[PDB]
Amino acid sequence: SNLIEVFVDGQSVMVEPGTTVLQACEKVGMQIPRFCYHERLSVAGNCRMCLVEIEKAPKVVAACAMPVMKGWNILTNSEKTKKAREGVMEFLLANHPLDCPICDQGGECDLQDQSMMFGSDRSRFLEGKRAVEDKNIGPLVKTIMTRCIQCTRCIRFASEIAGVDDLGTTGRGNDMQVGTYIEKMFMSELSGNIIDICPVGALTSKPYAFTARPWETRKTESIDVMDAVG
Amino acid sequence: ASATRLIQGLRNWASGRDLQAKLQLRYQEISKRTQPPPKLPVGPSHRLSNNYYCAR
Ligand code: SF4
Ligand code: SF4
Ligand code: FES
Repeated sequence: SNLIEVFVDGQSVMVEPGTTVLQACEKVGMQIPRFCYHERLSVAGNCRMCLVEIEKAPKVVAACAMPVMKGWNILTNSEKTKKAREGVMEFLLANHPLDCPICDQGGECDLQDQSMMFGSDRSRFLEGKRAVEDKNIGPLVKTIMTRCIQCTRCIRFASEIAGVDDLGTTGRGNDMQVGTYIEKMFMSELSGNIIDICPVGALTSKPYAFTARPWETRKTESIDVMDAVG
Repeated sequence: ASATRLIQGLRNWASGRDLQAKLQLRYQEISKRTQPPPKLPVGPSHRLSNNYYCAR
């Protein structure tokens, strides 16, 4: 009754039906390196970093959309799991420019943390690295689309919680500019939330843009004003 | 050096250790500065196609 067994690394736990692997791993304390998943949006199996090896399987399935069948045995830290993560991280750092000093998410990137704790160290790919022309999405959001890894998170963001539908994918192959084709200002309410949705330094704050760096600043608890919600 | 042999013999007679040979004041035995520029190796990495970091 409403309970399904998984052996997450040989550790048995009961899981609600219908849920997927990542919610079970956060139930047992694990994480999985993920990019395009987000805990407020839809699930769109695009990042490919979230892979995990299940026993008796020739492929390696993604841990976002796979439903939990009965009696799994999930190898989060197997051999080809780490091999696949090294491979996909090495793919992600081909078309991403050398803007780590001038970017706005120095301590607060996600590529950097995942590339340390799961990625390779010696690189390849001697020649290439496409460049993408930036847009002016609005005078409140600075936009350099070259740092965009096409992770398709702001699109689902808009199409669900904003409903505006001004940001779409344009192109194929390596050439997929994500943005607005018509150079219209993406301006609505909650548009300030998109600079934290963006998991890389591609959609960032305009008035903050080159004023600080996250490791110097200290955090402080507080409550919102100007609204009855807080 | 740059001294006569009389005081040199006095120095050798004050202590017999061949004072003219090792004089603790080097002249052109110093290896020359602004050397030819170096090339540096990479060790047991940087050879591709095997070296997963999962292995090492
Ligand atoms: S702009 Fe940011 S959130 Fe949108 S697809 Fe690119 S990396 Fe993802
Ligand atoms: S988004 Fe991350 S990887 Fe890209 S330049 Fe900024 S800090 Fe570096
Ligand atoms: S979360 Fe599974 S593909 Fe990105």
